[PDB]
Amino acid sequence: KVFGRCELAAAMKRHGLANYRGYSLGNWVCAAKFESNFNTQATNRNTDGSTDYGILQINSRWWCNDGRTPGSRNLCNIPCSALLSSDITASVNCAKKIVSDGNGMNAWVAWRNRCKGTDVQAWIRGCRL
Amino acid sequence: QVQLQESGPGLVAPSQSLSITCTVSGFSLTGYGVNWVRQPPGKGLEWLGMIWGDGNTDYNSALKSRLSISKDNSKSQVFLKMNSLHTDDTARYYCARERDYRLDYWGQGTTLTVSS
Amino acid sequence: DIVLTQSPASLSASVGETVTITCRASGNIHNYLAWYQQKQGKSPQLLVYYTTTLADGVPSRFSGSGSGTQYSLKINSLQPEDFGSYYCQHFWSTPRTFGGGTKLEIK
Repeated sequence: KVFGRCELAAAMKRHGLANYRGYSLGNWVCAAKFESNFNTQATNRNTDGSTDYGILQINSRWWCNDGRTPGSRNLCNIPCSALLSSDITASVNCAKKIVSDGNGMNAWVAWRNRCKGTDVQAWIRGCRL
Repeated sequence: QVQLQESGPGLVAPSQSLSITCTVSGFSLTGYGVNWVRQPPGKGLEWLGMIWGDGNTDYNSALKSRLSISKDNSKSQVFLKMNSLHTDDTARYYCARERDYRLDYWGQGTTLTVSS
Repeated sequence: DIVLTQSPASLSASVGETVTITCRASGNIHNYLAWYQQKQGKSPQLLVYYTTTLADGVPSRFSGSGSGTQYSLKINSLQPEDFGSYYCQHFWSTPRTFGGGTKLEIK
């Protein structure tokens, strides 16, 4: 599935992401844009051997298990395949475990480099929330 | 430790322009915005404008034609320039860091008086 | 532009009393409202953000509420260090504006 911006914003809100640990809603929409381009089935094999899965690109060496990555920790305790659904529940639940404090969105390099310091609220203005 | 400090000319003639510098430390200007706010003696706060981490700018509607904000990321400095001074411009000027829609750290301010 | 109407202009109260300040906007600001406290001769300090979140180190006696166009700040059993001025500020798009301020004074 490929989400439109307002459609994803509404779903993320219903799933409790607005102000989660002090982070405004637009941060999460901006991150999804640069990580998977709103595509719920996106994947990316990193040179280091791990692969990133889904709308929020969850990693296979630390967070989910793909049974093919050396040193897998699987901290979210979930198979990487289970994160490719059209329903964002699983991906949101793992994202909440990753961000344990007010500085946790640093977990996504694309957010740190391309979202932090910009008007992230611009991604949600005009969306009927 | 996040710190912000303003530097200005104190007294300026209505024939010249206003230029104030905000020197910061403890964080990178590329990841946070910086807002400018003023307060006339004995009065309330007035929003002047801002520069986002990415360099984009936004200004107070009534004052936009005579204000200009810029910055130097490598030197950790933000600049405010204002022209066409009036005695109504007499006030304490502050720079403040913005973090995800709240002004979390403020400078001590610098006073400015418009001469005749 | 969206303007903020803050009331009342001043309050006279005693330690131990509870007080409330209101801030109403001319247009919907979608919960993007913050509150600041300013002591005599000092710079403003952040108290609350996104309507209800208390800033670090801020005492639990302070509480914020609101939605759409109407908001409020409440201080339960006020203490000596709470006297001073208070200001609301919105962050819905640009330009941003501040309310006119409220002066909390000893009765």
